[PDB]
Amino acid sequence: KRGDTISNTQGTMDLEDLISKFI
Amino acid sequence: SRTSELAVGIFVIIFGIALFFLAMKVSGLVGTNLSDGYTMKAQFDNVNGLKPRAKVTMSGVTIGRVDSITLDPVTRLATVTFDLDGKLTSFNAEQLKEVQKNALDELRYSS
Amino acid sequence: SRTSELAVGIFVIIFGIALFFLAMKVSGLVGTNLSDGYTMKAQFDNVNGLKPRAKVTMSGVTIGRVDSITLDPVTRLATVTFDLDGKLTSFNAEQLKEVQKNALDELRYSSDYTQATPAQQKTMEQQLISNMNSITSIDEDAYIMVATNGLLGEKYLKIVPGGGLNYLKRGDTISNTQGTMDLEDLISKFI
Amino acid sequence: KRGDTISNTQGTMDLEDLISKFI
Amino acid sequence: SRTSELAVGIFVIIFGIALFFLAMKVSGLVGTNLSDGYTMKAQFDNVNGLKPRAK
Amino acid sequence: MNTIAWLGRLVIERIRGIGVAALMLLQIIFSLPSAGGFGRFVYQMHRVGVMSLLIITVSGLFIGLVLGLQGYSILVNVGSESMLGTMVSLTLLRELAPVVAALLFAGRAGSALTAEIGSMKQSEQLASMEMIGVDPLKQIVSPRLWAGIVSLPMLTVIFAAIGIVGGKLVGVDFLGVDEGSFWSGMQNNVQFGHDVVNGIIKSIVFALLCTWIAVFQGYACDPTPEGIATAMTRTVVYSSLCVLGFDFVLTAVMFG
Amino acid sequence: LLIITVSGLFIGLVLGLQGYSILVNVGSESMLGTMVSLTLLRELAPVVAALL
Amino acid sequence: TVIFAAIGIVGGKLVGVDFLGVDEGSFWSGMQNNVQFGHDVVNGIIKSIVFA
Ligand SMILES: CCCCCC/C=C/CCCCCCCCCC(=O)O[C@H](COC(=O)CCCCCCCCCCCCCCC)COP(=O)(O)OC[C@@H](O)CO
Ligand SMILES: CCCCCC/C=C/CCCCCCCCCC(=O)O[C@H](COC(=O)CCCCCCCCCCCCCCC)COP(=O)(O)OC[C@@H](O)CO
Ligand SMILES: CCCCCC/C=C/CCCCCCCCCC(=O)O[C@H](COC(=O)CCCCCCCCCCCCCCC)COP(=O)(O)OC[C@@H](O)CO
Ligand SMILES: CCCCCC/C=C\CCCCCCCCCC(=O)O[C@H](COC(=O)CCCCCCCCCCCCCCC)COP(=O)(O)OC[C@@H](O)CO
Ligand SMILES: CCCCCC/C=C\CCCCCCCCCC(=O)O[C@H](COC(=O)CCCCCCCCCCCCCCC)COP(=O)(O)OC[C@@H](O)CO
Ligand SMILES: CCCCCC/C=C\CCCCCCCCCC(=O)O[C@H](COC(=O)CCCCCCCCCCCCCCC)COP(=O)(O)OC[C@@H](O)CO
Ligand SMILES: CCCCCC/C=C\CCCCCCCCCC(=O)O[C@H](COC(=O)CCCCCCCCCCCCCCC)COP(=O)(O)OC[C@@H](O)CO
Repeated sequence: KRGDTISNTQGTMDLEDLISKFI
Repeated sequence: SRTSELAVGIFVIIFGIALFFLAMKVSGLVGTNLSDGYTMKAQFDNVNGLKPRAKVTMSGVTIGRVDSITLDPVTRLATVTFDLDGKLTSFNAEQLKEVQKNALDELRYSS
Repeated sequence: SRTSELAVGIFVIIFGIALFFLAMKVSGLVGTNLSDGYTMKAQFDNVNGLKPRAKVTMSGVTIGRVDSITLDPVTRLATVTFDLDGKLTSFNAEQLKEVQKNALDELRYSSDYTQATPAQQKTMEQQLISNMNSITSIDEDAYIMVATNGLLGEKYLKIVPGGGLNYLKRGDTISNTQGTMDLEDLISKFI
Repeated sequence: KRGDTISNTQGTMDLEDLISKFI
Repeated sequence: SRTSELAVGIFVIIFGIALFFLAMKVSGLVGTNLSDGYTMKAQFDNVNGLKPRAK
Repeated sequence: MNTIAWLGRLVIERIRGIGVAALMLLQIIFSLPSAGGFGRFVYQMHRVGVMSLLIITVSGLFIGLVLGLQGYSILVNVGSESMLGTMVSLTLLRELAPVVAALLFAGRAGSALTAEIGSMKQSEQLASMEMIGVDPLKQIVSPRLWAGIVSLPMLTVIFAAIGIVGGKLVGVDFLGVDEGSFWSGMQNNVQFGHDVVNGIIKSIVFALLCTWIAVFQGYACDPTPEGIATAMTRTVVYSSLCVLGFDFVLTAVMFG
Repeated sequence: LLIITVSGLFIGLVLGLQGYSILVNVGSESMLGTMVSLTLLRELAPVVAALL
Repeated sequence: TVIFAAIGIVGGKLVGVDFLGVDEGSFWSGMQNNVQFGHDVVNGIIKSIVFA
């Protein structure tokens, strides 16, 4: 509806996030 | 005096032209006007770098802006409130029927 | 009236100095404009690129600043002193009683009922009067780390919360850190 | 002691050899 | 009130010289010291890009 | 200590001069308006504003030509020639158009205000107006102060507009960057409230300082033909130090 | 000599404050002395000292 | 203009190194690498002789 909450998120990916993905 | 009042009136015409060029050719001012936009909100775990008045896109098309980002220190997840649009994201007369019959058909199929 | 005009000319200069130091405080170059900022500290093993007056964030929203970084050569670990924030890194009585009745029942749960003497939450009365004075929203096993603001920006300190039943008082030392990621020695292994 | 020589080093690694390795 | 004119003239010359000593300090020009620094040395095989007065 | 006494006597009379100029400003802006005072203001918008329109227009074009020529040489080596319109418009709007347009206003329209008021004092038109029963601070000084506070923020907007047009002319039309990427990168990173309005707030602070100095030095002049000329070079020196001094304070607040 | 000395100090203060904000977002704060000295030596010191 | 450019670099070093906290040795070494004397310093003096 109008005004609800989207309930699946994921935050930003900075440099330390990109590294821990590849390993 | 009739010349000096005539020449000052030209100094206000050239000022109004330059304020028009600065506002509506150089800045993003004319492109911030949302049509009957509602308001949703989501809750993240890292919003680092997200500023207010940032952009919301669906398929590469801008459909809103970002209003406010706060903590909520009882759950410690950041809460973003964003306001979308009327035309590009809400349905209309023909489209509502086009999803009303299929939502019954996706429900009352053979399965 | 040479003295009446000279006193006005001195008052204009002092007003121009007071406006200067008000502008440096607002800009952030001198002082600390946040909200009843208490002080925490932590001990890292590599703080390369971290400068004083840097940023501390919880989930991306800025909750503090860095004060000073010293070395301590007997242990050879850097010690970052940072001051946080009272307004939004803590909670007040409505949320504080919300975790007063929470932490009494959760710590004295169905397991810890048959683990001590029959006090019947008498010790739960002692723990809650130590709770209200000077408590933070940082749980006992959150870990702080040195993050890097994009791909090429400056470095800040990120507090990653998770789990935790106890909480940290105002002034303690966060006991789980990790330093900056040496992107030299990452590639040195990958060859 | 003050004045000695650190006898464990490793030099720098240029980006030409990095590519050389990563073929 | 010659003594008031004699005092403000002194503070202007005092502040004018103390600006000059502070200017030559904030630059390699004279000074550039370190808190009783001893000296070590090391042997490498490639120092490509290292320049004196590094850290 | 013969010159040390002369140096201390010099800076005391300058401190006392700020006290007279502060009380002179509070007597102008805190008073009731009067009869026929709007028409005297529109006449002084012609002498201060319209007369300065030719130095401001040509100097803004020449500065935008250098910015588009120097900014192309930096950005082309890092693969970001599409950010040329962003760096040209953001250099003018927050640094160069408030400051350089205030250094040419202090030279042309500031030094001409302290010569007009100063020759009224020498030829005793200010003493003749006072003995008739008309305050010369309201009749003569007050239209000239308000015409400078209005005309300088109107002239840095024209300065910044031709600087961007001049930088587009060397960048797009001679060095050959894409026209659609010039304006789209500018409309993305330049905000109106943070970059355009913050440049107008600077030029209102500068217009108050450049005109209050120029008006005071002609009123408190020395009615002697080389006492007027000593005053005209004091409004160019004192306004330039106040423009560059208040510019550091305003960028540390707005963009720091 | 007194207008030139004080105006040169005030302009270098703005260049080091504005040039830090640009360079810190691209990881090149070590190029601060290059852009401060090259802005003065080829653009600002010939032009602003000739306007004063 | 040589005195103008010298205090502008000293003023920019004072806000950059001594207040914002960049490395002092990288301030001067990046400057001594990219700034040439004949192309950047002498070309600023040739400008100020034409202006004078
Ligand atoms: C009531 C409204 C108050 C608003 C102002 C608030 C800020 C106050 C600070 C400075 C204001 C200066 C403006 C002065 C206006 C009158 C100018 C003037 O005329 O005063 C002159 C003083 O110099 C001078 O301004 C000094 C000229 C050079 C100034 C250089 C310093 C500028 C640096 C500013 C730093 C920012 C500080 C403020 C930031 C909040 C002296 O006059 P003279 O002709 O020599 O005396 C006549 C006799 O000597 C005869 O020979
Ligand atoms: C991290 C934060 C990012 C910034 C968020 C802002 C978003 C952009 C939106 C809007 C822009 C706000 C930026 C601050 C605006 C500066 C205000 C200012 O600088 O105020 C000026 C003071 O100037 C003088 O005295 C010279 C004196 C200067 C010292 C004044 C100290 C200012 C302290 C109050 C300003 C609050 C700043 C709010 C910004 C966070 C007054 O300007 P005028 O109205 O023309 O008055 C005309 C004068 O003649 C006075 O009679
Ligand atoms: C791709 C190439 C890279 C560059 C390589 C250069 C390497 C750097 C080393 C040295 C720097 C050379 C750069 C060119 C120097 C500019 C010369 C110049 O600009 O000449 C000036 C002419 O100025 C005026 O008329 C204003 C008139 C200006 C029009 C003059 C046209 C100049 C044409 C001859 C210059 C040859 C340029 C050589 C550079 C390739 C004269 O300067 P002054 O000696 O002070 O004379 C004093 C004046 O009062 C005249 O009485
Ligand atoms: C979207 C982008 C936005 C940009 C908006 C556009 C920007 C503005 C555009 C154009 C602005 C043009 C400026 C017009 C200047 C108007 C000046 C003016 O109009 O002033 C006149 C005099 O100008 C005078 O000196 C005559 C002044 C000198 C004449 C000029 C002579 C030089 C030109 C000749 C040489 C050609 C140039 C060389 C090219 C190769 C007034 O005459 P006065 O006798 O003094 O006063 C009379 C009063 O008592 C009663 O009337
Ligand atoms: C701490 C906060 C500082 C800012 C707050 C101050 C705000 C109020 C300002 C008050 C101004 C003082 C008023 C009394 C002094 C009179 C000023 C003056 O005397 O004016 C000029 C000098 O000003 C000058 O030094 C410029 C005068 C200001 C000096 C500033 C320069 C030093 C400041 C240090 C910079 C700080 C950071 C660096 C620290 C290492 C004199 O130039 P003249 O040689 O006469 O030119 C000749 C013509 O004028 C005649 O035809
Ligand atoms: C935040 C509050 C407002 C900001 C201001 C803050 C400053 C403090 C308050 C200022 C206002 C107080 C009101 C009193 C004004 C006192 C000045 C005054 O009253 O001056 C008057 C001039 O008219 C005049 O307003 C000059 C006539 C009007 C001048 C201004 C014209 C405005 C047009 C441009 C406005 C820009 C808006 C555009 C936005 C895009 C009277 O002068 P005279 O008639 O010649 O006297 C002669 C006789 O006495 C003897 O011969
Ligand atoms: C490595 C980096 C390289 C950098 C190199 C260093 C750069 C240069 C360093 C310092 C330069 C300082 C400038 C000195 C100025 C000398 C001016 C001078 O010396 O001029 C004198 C007057 O100055 C006068 O007005 C007195 C002038 C006004 C006095 C100043 C008053 C303002 C200061 C007081 C306020 C304090 C500032 C506020 C701080 C908070 C001469 O007197 P006259 O009677 O006119 O002539 C007499 C002749 O007939 C015969 O003698």
